[PDB]
Amino acid sequence: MTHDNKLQVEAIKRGTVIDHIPAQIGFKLLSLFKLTETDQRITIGLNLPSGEMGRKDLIKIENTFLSEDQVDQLALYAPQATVNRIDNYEVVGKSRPSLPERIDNVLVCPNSNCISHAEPVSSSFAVRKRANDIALKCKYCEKEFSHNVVLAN
Amino acid sequence: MTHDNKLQVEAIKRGTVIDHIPAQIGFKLLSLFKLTETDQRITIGLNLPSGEMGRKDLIKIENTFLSEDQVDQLALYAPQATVNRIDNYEVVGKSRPSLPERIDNVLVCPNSNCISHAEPVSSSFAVRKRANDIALKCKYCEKEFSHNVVLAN
Amino acid sequence: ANPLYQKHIISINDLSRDDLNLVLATAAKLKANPQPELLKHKVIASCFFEASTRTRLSFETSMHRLGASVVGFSDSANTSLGKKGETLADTISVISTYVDAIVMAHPQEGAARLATEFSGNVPVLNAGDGSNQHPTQTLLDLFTIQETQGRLDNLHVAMVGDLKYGRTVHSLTQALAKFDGNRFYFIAPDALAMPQYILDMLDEKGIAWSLHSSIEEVMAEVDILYMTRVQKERLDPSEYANVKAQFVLRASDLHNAKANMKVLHPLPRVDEIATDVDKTPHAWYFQQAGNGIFARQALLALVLNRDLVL
Amino acid sequence: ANPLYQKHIISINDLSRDDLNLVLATAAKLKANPQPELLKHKVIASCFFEASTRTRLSFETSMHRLGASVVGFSDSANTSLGKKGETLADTISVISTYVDAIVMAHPQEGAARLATEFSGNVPVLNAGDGSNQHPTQTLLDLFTIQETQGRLDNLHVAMVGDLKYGRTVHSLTQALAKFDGNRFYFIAPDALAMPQYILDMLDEKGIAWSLHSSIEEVMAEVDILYMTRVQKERLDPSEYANVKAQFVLRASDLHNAKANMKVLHPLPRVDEIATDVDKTPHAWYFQQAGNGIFARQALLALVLNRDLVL
Amino acid sequence: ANPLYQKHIISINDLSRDDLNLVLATAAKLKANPQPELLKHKVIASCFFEASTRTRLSFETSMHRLGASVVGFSDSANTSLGKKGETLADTISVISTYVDAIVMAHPQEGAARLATEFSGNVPVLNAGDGSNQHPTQTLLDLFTIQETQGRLDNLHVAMVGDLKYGRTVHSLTQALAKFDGNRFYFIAPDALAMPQYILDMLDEKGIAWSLHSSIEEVMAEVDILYMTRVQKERLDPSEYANVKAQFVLRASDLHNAKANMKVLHPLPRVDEIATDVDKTPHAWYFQQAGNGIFARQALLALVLNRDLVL
Amino acid sequence: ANPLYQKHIISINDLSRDDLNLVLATAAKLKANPQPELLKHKVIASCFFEASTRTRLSFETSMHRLGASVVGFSDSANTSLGKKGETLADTISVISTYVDAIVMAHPQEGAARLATEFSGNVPVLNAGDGSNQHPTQTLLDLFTIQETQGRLDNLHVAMVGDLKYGRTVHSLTQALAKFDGNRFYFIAPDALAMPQYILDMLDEKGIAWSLHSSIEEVMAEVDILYMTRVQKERLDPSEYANVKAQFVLRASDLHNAKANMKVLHPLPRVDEIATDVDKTPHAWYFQQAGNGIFARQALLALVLNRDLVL
Ligand SMILES: O=C(O)C[C@H](NC(=O)CP(=O)(O)O)C(=O)O
Ligand SMILES: [Zn+2]
Ligand SMILES: [Zn+2]
Repeated sequence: MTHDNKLQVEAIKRGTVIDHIPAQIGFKLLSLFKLTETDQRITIGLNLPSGEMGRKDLIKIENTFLSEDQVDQLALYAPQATVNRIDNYEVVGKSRPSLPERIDNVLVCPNSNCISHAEPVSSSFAVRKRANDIALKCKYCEKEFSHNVVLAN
Repeated sequence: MTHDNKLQVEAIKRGTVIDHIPAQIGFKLLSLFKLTETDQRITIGLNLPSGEMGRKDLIKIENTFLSEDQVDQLALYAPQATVNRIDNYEVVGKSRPSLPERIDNVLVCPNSNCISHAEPVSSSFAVRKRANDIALKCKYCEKEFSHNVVLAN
Repeated sequence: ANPLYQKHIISINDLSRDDLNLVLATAAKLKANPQPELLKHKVIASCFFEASTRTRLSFETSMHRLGASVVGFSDSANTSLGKKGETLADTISVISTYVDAIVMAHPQEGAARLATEFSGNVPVLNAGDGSNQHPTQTLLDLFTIQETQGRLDNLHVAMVGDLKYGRTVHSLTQALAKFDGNRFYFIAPDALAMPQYILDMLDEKGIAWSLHSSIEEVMAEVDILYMTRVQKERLDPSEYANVKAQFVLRASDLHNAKANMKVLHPLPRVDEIATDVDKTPHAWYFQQAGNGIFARQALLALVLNRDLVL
Repeated sequence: ANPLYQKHIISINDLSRDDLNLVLATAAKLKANPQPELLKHKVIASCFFEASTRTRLSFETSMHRLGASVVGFSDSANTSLGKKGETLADTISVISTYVDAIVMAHPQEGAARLATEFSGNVPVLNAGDGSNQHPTQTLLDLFTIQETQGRLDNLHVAMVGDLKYGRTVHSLTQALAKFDGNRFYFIAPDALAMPQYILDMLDEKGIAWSLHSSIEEVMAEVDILYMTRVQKERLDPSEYANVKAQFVLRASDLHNAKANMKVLHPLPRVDEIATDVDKTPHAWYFQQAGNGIFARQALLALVLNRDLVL
Repeated sequence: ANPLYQKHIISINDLSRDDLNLVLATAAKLKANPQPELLKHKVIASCFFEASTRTRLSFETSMHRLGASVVGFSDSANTSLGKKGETLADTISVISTYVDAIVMAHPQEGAARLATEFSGNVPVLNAGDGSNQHPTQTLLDLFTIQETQGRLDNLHVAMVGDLKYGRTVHSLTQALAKFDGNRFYFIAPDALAMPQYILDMLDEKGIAWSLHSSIEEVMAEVDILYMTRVQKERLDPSEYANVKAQFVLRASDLHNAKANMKVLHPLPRVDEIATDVDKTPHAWYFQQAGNGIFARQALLALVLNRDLVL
Repeated sequence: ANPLYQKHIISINDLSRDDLNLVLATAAKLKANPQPELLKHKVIASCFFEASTRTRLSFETSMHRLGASVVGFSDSANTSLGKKGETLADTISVISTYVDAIVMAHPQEGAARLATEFSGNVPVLNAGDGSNQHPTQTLLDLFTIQETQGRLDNLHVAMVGDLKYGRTVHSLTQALAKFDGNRFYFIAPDALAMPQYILDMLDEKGIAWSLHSSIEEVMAEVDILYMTRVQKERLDPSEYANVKAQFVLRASDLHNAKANMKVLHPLPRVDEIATDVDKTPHAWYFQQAGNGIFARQALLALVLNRDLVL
């Protein structure tokens, strides 16, 4: 770990340090994944300068480790974020976000007639990477849309 | 406050620092008042022990200076929160959230028939201190409501 | 020029004791020597989003009695201005670039207020917004009161009926607390009792008021008996039957009413005031309605007219 | 006297380049010094067989702004002129012997045309006939265009939205091909693409036009951006979702728009134009609506008035 | 001859402690060992003049699970009965000549009973007569409690929601009021208070009841939490939101409850119970719902079979 | 344990080549040797939130021809469920406690499946969920073909009509797309074209398909002519008449067809098939309709009987 905190962002003992989150996205992450709802000491750096990305974001979530899965879901938002396993002052394993078969709860359905919109039903979408984009198909209407569309609204 | 634990720098150049924010409230301030919209380095501290309380949220928005207005908006969520102006790495001014007299667009009218809802208008409530709690009267339906309800809306 | 000139009449809380008085002096003048072409060439929009024939017909007569032209709709049935996402703001925006002033009744609170945020320079006028304001009725009441009692001060006003849900009765109260020395008697079913905020307001004014259970109690002390209908629907057909008998005004009840006592009712009455009352000199509802006219062009004139020449 | 005097304004195809121009000069004059009693004593019939409040309210305001009297109906609900075999012809026949001119919107094509075959000497005016003509909107568009751009020639016009089913957009096109040097950019869902007859027409005119897939493409070359709503109903809620995102105008899209570029929309907008756009100087819908007025009395004046004195 | 033979179940106040037990007792056996051919060759008219799909389906399934045939209707569109003025007395007299039992829901109070006057030897069952009664529902309520708690005597029953206009709770209190040592907690907003008569009826038979401000106060001593739904209409939509939040069950509120504690709700629920309460083992309104099938079966079994060889 | 035991049939894309055969195979036996007491003592809830009388009656007859009882509804007038806001999730949770199988048609996509999440151990059958799925229909479509043509493999299938918005054909293509060497002919107007995804799906699994301008082009090579109905609304009423006539089957067009050639139509038909085509031996939509009873029977038989001793 280079950890050049001459002034910017901490470093901890145990935990997970989601890094190289691109621009504004980080907030989205915390929001979508509710990484703020824990007793734990999260510590966020926003718009943290990095000439290699211009400005990036960092979420350090002390004494907390994300599963291969919890990591996977970040593929749509921060595809190139290196999740880090930290349990004794230094890196014990980095992680590259890999596209996952499904994306539950976080998304919404582009098709308004989807019964999903009114009932206590957590969204669920199968992911299919088809050239120049990613297709997402609702567990419900079974209607397939471009992730660009699923993300816009 | 500023992170200067066992031995670690983490001080801002210039800007505002909101400290003493009750725990689990920082994020609200963050989203609610969209303190995220900026392009400046923002550093957040989630659940940070202080003498005044063994947990607290701390936000430092570099090179941003909260208008006495913004400062007063924090009154319904983090009154004990203090807002310190940094400049040249040192506190050039402390100030606390005084209860405003009007809260804009961050609250929602409980009255389900209120014209406000469906329409392109930004919320606004005449804030007034009374007996048991703060009463918030909607500008549109002119309905007074206990802020207990309004926040829980 | 005039205080109320170019203003938006939305809520009576906005309207000062003086404003009411001003309206009230004008109304009295237009009742005296009516000026038929004061609004000549003005075009007013009568946008009755929620129909209110009694009121629509009234305001429009007013518009015509000052020589003004009228365009508008009634009931949001014809009003194809109900697409999927057709916002009231977008409607008001366009209407503004057609008319001189807009008179509107909407089935929701503050729609008239919102209306003004999109009306540009065009004054908007609330002919009712949900369970909130209805300024115009209040002004029509006050005039009838002043015209009958001779004042708007020290009156012993008796409000009867649906105190809890009654739009008008709330505003009437608001207005009279703006004056000095009025005493209120609130007679109503506990199921339909006056809101505590109103009462709470009245205490800060140092206003003496009282809750009663039957008109008889205050038959004698009253000068103005305001009646309202008991909306049965917000009651059990049975409890409304025990409650009914209790709050209807028969003329036999009038034998105590002092000479000047007048019984008002925004109308329509149905079960609440019997035909017997109709014939007694104490009966004033219908008169009250006719005065809806002068209080209405008084407002219209001041609003759309700089100088108040009469 | 005047060319358009006593004429029936039904279809814009009937209306020559000059006619439009004439209307257009008058409208500009009545906008300058309005003449309030030009139609004094005329009685116009506002027969809104298919209600169109936006339009009904507009035309009627117009009628009133020139001091004309109005009688008519809206929505064929009240209109008991819906017996078993109550023919529109029989209705028009009778109405003619009451009024001076008839303004009408019908839910079927050519009903306004038929109307004239039974109107006798009374000029009829189409406020819309089904999926066909709506002359008045077109004239209101052209004026707003001319008034903003300074001309009706050589413009790079951008039509956006429901090109296939959009009544207005078809007529607008028709009108501008009557002028010289206009370039059209047609941006629309293939599911809702401009009819080939229109395009076929435009080629005979030697008119250059182009099909685009996203506003961005022509953001910069445009002077006039005409927008229309995508009637979802004629689409699958899903395809309309892929299609939606594609054709809505946000103000961020405006950063390229040259200074003079104006975004028009017959209104109502809903999903297609965001509130952001509302505040930018490039935004013109609401203005466009206000001008519905002058283009409208301009027409009315010429039609029902021999000499064009202004 | 069993007690409930050929009798019409019209009111809860008609059945004795003994009859309530016998009905809850038979249901226990049916839920255990079924009798699918018991009512074979029977035809129960299922008449719902008040559309109550939920109540109906249960009754009708109960019917088919006993081998009986069904004919009937719902609402009064699927019904061509009593249009211009045919009487209910007439309808019954006609229908009670072909069927074996009549199950009817009517919007007016006392319908059920009036039907017993014209049905001759045919048993009438009341699915509901407006604000009056609905025994079949109470019966199942009692069977769900007896079954969960193991006793109908000595209970702590909390009744939350709209106590004044809730026909179901008024019934539950009277049934429970026939068994020793029940104590009651009424948790309702000022405007939806358990009507006095009932309150009087409890006091008179030495039965403990108390008023609380929040369900929180009693979670501990509670065995059964019968919650009802406040129809927002019975309150102004603004009044609703203030007290609303005091009366809505969430899984957090559940922490201090006895093991056996069960939450009941007649259904439908809408806001008063969080979905998170479903995963909690105290939630029992759906299991409550199913027991409706045995309570109803038991009844039908008792009213149509001279001897219940069970 | 047979494969389809206690499973919910929700999508066609859920069933394998194997499951399609097993369903078409059981139906063959039922149509031959019946099992009227197979489902005796069963209660299938038939819930049609989307009124689909045709689909319904078939399901319900299928039910009664297996000895099962039925309770249910249609539209949402005959239904008092989910008025102000009760959820479908709640309705199911209630209903899935008394019935044995739930057959439901809903106007929204994905309803069927959401119901499987709350039905617990009770099987849900999809009669239709809007533009999404409708397997039961496809099943019978497959049974009519297999039965007429003697094979589901190696066919020439022509699909005429509204290909884009037709939920039935989208399904038929995917089922047929699970069997070797099917070739497809899509004959549809520009505006009603077989949506690309499907087209992609065919291409990907090496399956031959081609676009034709008229059914005439292929009468010869055709085995099955599945025709659909173009709802004129999806086109302007004028656009409709131009291409319409290119897509309507008449007995004259039938001349060059193979012996075995059968014409299919889900129904209802309106213009696309001449009545003169009924007397022609290729017409099979009514016989198609009856096979709906076995396809549906087979299903119900498989989902409710652990072993099909047939
Ligand atoms: O000069 C001051 O404002 C006091 C100063 N202390 C601080 O500013 C502490 P803080 O970083 O919490 O605002 C000191 O004396 O060191
Ligand atoms: Zn969906
Ligand atoms: Zn409000």
